[PDB]
Amino acid sequence: NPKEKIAIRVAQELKKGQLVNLGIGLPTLVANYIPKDIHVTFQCENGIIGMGPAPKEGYENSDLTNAGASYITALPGAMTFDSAFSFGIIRGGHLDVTVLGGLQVDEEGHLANWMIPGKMIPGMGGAMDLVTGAKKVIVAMTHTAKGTPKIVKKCTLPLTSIRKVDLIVTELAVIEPTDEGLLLKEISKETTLDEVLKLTEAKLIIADDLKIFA
Amino acid sequence: NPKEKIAIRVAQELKKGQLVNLGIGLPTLVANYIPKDIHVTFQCENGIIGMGPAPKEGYENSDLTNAGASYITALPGAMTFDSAFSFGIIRGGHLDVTVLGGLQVDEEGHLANWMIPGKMIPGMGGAMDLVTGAKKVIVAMTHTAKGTPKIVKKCTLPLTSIRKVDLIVTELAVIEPTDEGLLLKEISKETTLDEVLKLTEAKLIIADDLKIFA
Amino acid sequence: MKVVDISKINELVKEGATLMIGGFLGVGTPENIIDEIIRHNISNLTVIANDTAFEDRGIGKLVKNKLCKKVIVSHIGTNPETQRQMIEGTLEVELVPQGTLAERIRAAGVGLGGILTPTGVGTVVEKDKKVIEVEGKKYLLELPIHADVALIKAKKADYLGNLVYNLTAENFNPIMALAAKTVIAEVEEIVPTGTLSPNEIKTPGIIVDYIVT
Amino acid sequence: MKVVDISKINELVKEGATLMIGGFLGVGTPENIIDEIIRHNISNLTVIANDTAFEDRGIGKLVKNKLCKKVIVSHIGTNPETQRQMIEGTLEVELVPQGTLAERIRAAGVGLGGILTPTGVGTVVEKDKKVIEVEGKKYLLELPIHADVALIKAKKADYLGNLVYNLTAENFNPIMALAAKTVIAEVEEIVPTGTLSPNEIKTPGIIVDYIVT
Repeated sequence: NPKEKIAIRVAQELKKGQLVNLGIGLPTLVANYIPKDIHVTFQCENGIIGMGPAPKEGYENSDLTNAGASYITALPGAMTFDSAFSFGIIRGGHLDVTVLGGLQVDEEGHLANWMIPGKMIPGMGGAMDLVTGAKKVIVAMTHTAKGTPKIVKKCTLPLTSIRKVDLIVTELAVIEPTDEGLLLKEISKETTLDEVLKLTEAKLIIADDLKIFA
Repeated sequence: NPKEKIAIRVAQELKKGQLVNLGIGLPTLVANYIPKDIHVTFQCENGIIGMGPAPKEGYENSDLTNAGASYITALPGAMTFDSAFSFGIIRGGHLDVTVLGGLQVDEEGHLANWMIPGKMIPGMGGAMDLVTGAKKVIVAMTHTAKGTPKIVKKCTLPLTSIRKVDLIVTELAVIEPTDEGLLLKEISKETTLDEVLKLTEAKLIIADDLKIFA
Repeated sequence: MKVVDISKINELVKEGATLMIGGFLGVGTPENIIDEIIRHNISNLTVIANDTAFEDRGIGKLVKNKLCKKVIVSHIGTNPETQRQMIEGTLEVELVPQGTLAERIRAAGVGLGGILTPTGVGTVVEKDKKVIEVEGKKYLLELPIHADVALIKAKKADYLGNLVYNLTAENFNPIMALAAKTVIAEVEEIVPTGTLSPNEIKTPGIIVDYIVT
Repeated sequence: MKVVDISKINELVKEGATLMIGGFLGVGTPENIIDEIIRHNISNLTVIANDTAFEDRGIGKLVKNKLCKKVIVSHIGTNPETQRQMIEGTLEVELVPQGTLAERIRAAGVGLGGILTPTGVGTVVEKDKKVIEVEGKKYLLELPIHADVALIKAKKADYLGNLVYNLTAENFNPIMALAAKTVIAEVEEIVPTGTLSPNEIKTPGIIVDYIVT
């Protein structure tokens, strides 16, 4: 339900007509909560604009997957393409939004989300290109790693990019990195401001119109 | 006739299966003289592999031209493509032969063929990429310009490239640039060795197996 | 809605604009958009294109009407009016080797900071370029080319703005589509979504801002 | 002729070869060619690819049989055997950002000496790269990646070897086709010349040396 909380709030950030990229895992849930009046198009780095939901049983195509190799559909008007074209869209400023998972985000807005030394070494894939190139980067991530704060003063894990991400959404808070530091914009209806601050190591600026939502 | 002499001899240099690009002017005549057993495919820089001869009257297509905007046909199995792909074929070493016209070629095998200061200023187009990238560059030109030698010690006209071209074919001579300088391999049945050397400012190395032909 | 009347070009292309215009010697060029620019005297333009076509067609019409302050092209030899204005000094001409032009436009479209090419080394193109040596071979550093608006030509657009091209009319058009801030596509036919397969579309509708017929 | 029996892989893929192999997590990968490499235990390979797929398929089969000395890839997280060999030091892993990998392979295919990318700046990827600033922004210089053989997968070839791809099986295949010295295409179907239109072919037959399957 923390993952559902995050996915619902991220989906409310998306705007009509946007091309959106969802990372595997938590970000992929966002596609299940798009407000009905909101039409977006999804891109997968392995080479499609127009990704649709998983096919009904028997409608799978071996050549049509997401970036985790799971079967997907393609919606009418989709385009498929090679990996150079794909990262031309991503790196070239043609992707409106990427929603990516997170291990840490710091008060510079820097994201670490591809490696934990001595623990998980999956490689970066497209994540460095996505954070560098997307017009908007949204980090969708639980607030802590079994209690340990993930919003920290300075990342200790390897950086994905030096670009400042644009939004952090956790199950407890919505935070916008700014030139002054991290601006807390919203907190969850099921939490309190005191709890958020207890579980955030980074310094947070508080917006005057702090909202409740996610 | 000298242009026919040159085009016939150049055509004899082409090999089965090669991708060939013909520059505008004298090189385009080469397509008229391909030996009947020799099957080559032509590339045009404006974006086709599989160029064919001019269409019969009434069969023209406004979107299908050569690099002079003249109507061409496309042969079965042709591919058309954008200008980046086109110069990937050209610059990337995928073009077996380019046959290009010449203003000068010098003892380093350097070609000048895109500009005469104060006279012809057309721009270089694709010529620099073609000389730089073709696996083999054949220069098809008349031996002199109204009597002035065009095969010179050092080019005085602007270079198209510092790449060493691979073959020069004139109405008088076939010359291969080498590490040692220009190797005269053949002279025309209608000339003499002395006439060839008198109309060449560059030093020539005379092959011990000098041949007659073109 | 992406589709607008062709007469709206005067609202979208400003005097002094930097424009990429598709077409190889007028093949695959947005001729109706060009005619709108002529009709409305939209002048002081900087045009990035393969060439200035011929005096009677395509980009050549813009030069004939003295609407270009500058052209960035690979070839001008088929347009004597371009050559005359260059010599008289009223038109600035920046010659770019055609393969370099393709890659410099592409670099802007795909987010690169530049590319290294062997083309032009040791020629006049090397002037004012950084030279980089890689494995004992010299390359020219060539920088991305940006523009305000791409004026491209395509064969068909579906209802979503996905584009296909036709034969040698493709040339620079899909490259320019990636590289400019705003993209206007002149198309010959609007077709239903699903007429153009995912395997054949060459420019996705998401990057096309406006469409004219 | 271009179509050859699968046993011809043993003549064309040498012990110690540097190979580009198409496929994204095994989608669009030349499975039959890989199986022949396994059958003849061709080892000490350097494999350039997006990933090492999974333990049970595609490039992952090569890793499972310890046929790779080195992989140059963007992702290994779905193959624990790749990670185990990396940690033990018997497999060298060079991690490359996926977009950079595409452009580095493409640079080799299209004759560039390198590209500048903002991706990786200020990360561990910057280690041992030339940094170039252009217009106040920092870029990594990333260098072309070459290979002996490209092992690619395609949906159809015509009699001339022109190739089309299918949906997200395209990924790296057409890029690697341009970049390796020799190109072997594994195809699902051979169709008559004229079945694949000039407007839809993505890899021209002239660059395809051999076809199997």
